[PDB]
Amino acid sequence: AQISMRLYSNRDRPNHLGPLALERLARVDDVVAQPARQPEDGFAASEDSLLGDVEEYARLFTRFLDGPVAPLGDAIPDDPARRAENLKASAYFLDASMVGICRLDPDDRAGDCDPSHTHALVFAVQFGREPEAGEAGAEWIRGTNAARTDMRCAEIAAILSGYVRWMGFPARGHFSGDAQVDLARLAVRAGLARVVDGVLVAPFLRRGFRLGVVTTGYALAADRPLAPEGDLGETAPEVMLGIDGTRPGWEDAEEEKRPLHMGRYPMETIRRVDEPTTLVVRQEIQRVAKRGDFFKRAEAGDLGEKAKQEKKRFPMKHPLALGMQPLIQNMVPLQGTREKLAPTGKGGDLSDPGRNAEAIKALGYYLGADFVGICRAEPWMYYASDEVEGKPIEAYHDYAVVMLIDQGYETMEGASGDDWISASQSMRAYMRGAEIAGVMAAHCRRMGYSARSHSNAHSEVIHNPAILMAGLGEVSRIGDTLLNPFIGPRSQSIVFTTDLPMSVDRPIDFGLQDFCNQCRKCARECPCNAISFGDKVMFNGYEIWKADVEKCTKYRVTQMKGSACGRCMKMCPWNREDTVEGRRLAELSIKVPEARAAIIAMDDALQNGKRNLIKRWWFDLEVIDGVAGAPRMGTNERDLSPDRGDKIGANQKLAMYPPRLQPPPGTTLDAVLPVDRSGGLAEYAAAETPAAARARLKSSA
Ligand code: B12
Ligand code: SF4
Ligand code: SF4
Ligand code: NA
Repeated sequence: AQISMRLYSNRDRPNHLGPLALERLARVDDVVAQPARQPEDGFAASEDSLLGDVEEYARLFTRFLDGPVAPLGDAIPDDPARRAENLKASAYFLDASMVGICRLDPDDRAGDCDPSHTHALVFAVQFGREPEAGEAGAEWIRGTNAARTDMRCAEIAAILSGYVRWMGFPARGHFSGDAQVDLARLAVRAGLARVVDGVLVAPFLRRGFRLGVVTTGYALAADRPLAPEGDLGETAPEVMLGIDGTRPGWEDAEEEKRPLHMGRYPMETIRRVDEPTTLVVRQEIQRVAKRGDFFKRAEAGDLGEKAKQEKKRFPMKHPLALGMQPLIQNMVPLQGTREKLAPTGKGGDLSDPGRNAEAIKALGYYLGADFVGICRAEPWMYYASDEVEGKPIEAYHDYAVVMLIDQGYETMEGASGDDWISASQSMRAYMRGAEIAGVMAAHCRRMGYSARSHSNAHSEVIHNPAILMAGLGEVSRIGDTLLNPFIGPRSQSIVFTTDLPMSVDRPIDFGLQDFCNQCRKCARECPCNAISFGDKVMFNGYEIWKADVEKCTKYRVTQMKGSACGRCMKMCPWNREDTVEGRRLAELSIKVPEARAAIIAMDDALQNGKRNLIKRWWFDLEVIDGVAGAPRMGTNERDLSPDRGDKIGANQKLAMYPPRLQPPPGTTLDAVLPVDRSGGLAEYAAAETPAAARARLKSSA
């Protein structure tokens, strides 16, 4: 039994308070400043180590600590208290461990800092868990924590400073690698740390931490420093049990009992199988032109004029997403190599693939992944041709390292799924995963093993079969999304392929096929009816619930009451809170088939998927012509929808686009292939049932 979960829900807790119970700490109005440095590692990092890679990505993010400042619109809220809450929530959303605000005095902006800056958003990121000595990959990680954590701080400072700049206010990010103000001094004044023997000590962050700061003239309500002496209250019973929905005081200690390479969720308790729960006929799977990605189809005109127009901006309507974009786009040149590499003898003992897998897994979790799985990168997982030159893509690497980034339950529980924070929920997981995989792929290359990552911005593999084969999800009704037994459908994946030899994981079986046969919630709640209410079909050689990717693409690119859409992730019953009750309801789903229908039905009865306005922390801002304003057309504020009735699965008719109905390999964005919807509808009426496939396959056995 895993006992580290929260006993208490955070459903009434606003996001600006964060996962720690900082409001229950002893505070005073001021404290006398005193010299102090940030926590540093206990050991130095060898040439076997990560260090050079996390320093490169910190240097990349440094490029975006300052930037162009948008014109001021008329929709930025005035209240410094609301601004504070929104910015603090923004920082926690990007996984700041601890956040605070303080006023800048003249002494701070007397340096290179812009002198119009009056306020500082201070935030700390806790050191990562490191492998114990003798565990695989320890020497990859030992002594890199300050730079790994500094990278993360530089990332968050870059995004948050750009978010404020896109709202019309000059803002500059600061971290150890590039600061114009005294970080430690502001960490104390903002109430994140105290000083002990000249080193910062923060409550709750027992592992050490590193700092980032965003200074700005954007006026904010300030916080107060910690009581400089004596017990702050960190172990009070309310904090220890986390009654307000916060991190239990025992969770750190319980966590450290598991090996780092196993992750935080108990995937070891999920049944493994040699073949996936759904049928995969490799000899019948054709490789798809990357020009068949319907975003690429929309870009090239295949879906009409409006989809073409909006393809570039649809996920970048919101200033927060616009803060992430420079990082997303400029990480692409660093994704890695396709040519074979000579082993360089760095990295310690790489002769045990079982140990290499553990080290890559430990490496992922250390860098902030939520799941890691390894499978082998089969040639049919690669696109046939790229979309820009049309040239063939090679199956150049042997293995795929697949990592899931949780999109975030609490933010989505306040959102509609298709409102102004949707694309920011995708894009956050997109850049965070691209970061992590860029760093790991780079470290594989340092060890002389070709490695290349595959981002939202540039992938040469299709993630979904790798998510399946790595045992991170099952085929779900949502269609082009796989569902994980602990975080449901609430994930964005990042992959990097490599030649580094690693033991592969096996597919998982947690009963989801039988569960989805009894559930229609995501299908019922989709704004454009893109999800199938019917049975699974055969599609390009594998069994799948085929969603209508044409309808979904047009909705995500074109709908004007939000930025993109991910509502089908919010509505699934497996989208649950990380509480004892939530894990138990998942356990029951997995272990007790006779209870699945009751859980499916009570998820609607208890009105799960209804919006929680406590959690609506973001501003509704649409950028139009480079200026952030109120939304032109409004804001999706959807709640639970009703029953399409008993016969919908027989009457819904969707379009599918297997390779036959796609642009052929070699086609480029320079060509236009209007989507053949009538053929896609007829195609899907004609699809083989998975049952017939198994019969037909059996006769050639
Ligand atoms: C463009 C795109 C979309 C498009 C169109 C996809 C399409 N079919 O053309 C629309 C615009 C449809 C889309 C929608 C969403 N998608 Co999207 N999509 C992409 C993207 C970038 C490319 C798809 C592609 O490469 N070519 C299109 C061709 C290959 O499609 P296809 O032949 O029909 O095959 C699809 C499936 O059959 C599956 N697949 C392919 N081969 C095999 C083999 C087996 C055995 C199985 C089981 C599945 C499988 O993968 C393809 C996904 O489109 C990928 C990122 C990536 N590199 O995979 C994600 C991605 C697949 N989608 C993702 C997500 C999260 C979404 C959304 C929920 C929105 C969001 N919050 O981001 C919705 C969900 C829609 C749904 N009903 O499932 C995630 C899925 C992660 C997961 N948990 O499985 C991905 C992997 C991005 C990521 N990095 O996490 N997006
Ligand atoms: S299938 Fe597409 S349009 Fe429908 S809810 Fe999911 S993301 Fe939104
Ligand atoms: S909403 Fe229901 S049918 Fe859809 S993926 Fe989730 S469990 Fe499966
Ligand atoms: Na739910």
